[PDB]
Amino acid sequence: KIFKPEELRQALMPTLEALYRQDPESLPFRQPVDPQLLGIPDYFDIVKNPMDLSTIKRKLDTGQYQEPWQYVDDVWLMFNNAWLYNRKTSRVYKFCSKLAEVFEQEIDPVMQSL
Ligand SMILES: CC(=O)N1CCc2c(c(N3CCCc4cc(-c5cnn(C)c5)ccc43)nn2[C@H]2CCOC2)C1
Repeated sequence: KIFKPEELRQALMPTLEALYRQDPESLPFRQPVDPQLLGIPDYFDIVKNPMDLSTIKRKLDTGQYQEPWQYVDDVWLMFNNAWLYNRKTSRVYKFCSKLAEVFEQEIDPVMQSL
């Protein structure tokens, strides 16, 4: 079907806010990865399509999602990037796993409502 921009925003923005509310777990994901600042210059060799919470928020606010699954795909791109780049023992990897648990919990009832 057809989704209006504000219908998508009202439904999906709370699920994004649920990720931001995870502290410390959302902190590595709030801004685009800056490999030079972080000392990890191999990042863009490994992660070809970067994604983060700030970019998803902007796309939601600017109507760049036409369907809910496009938003879900970006959130999952952010997760899969972090599980790919970071080691299983690292903070970022474990924080990613926590965010994915929280997102799964919140997005399910929202998809039902849409
Ligand atoms: C998402 C992702 O793939 N990244 C690539 C790797 C990475 C990223 C962060 N960042 C991003 C800036 C904010 C941040 C905050 C924390 C934090 C805050 N509070 N606590 C308890 C932890 C941890 C990591 C990060 N560091 N590194 C590595 C460099 C050395 O450390 C690990 C992002």
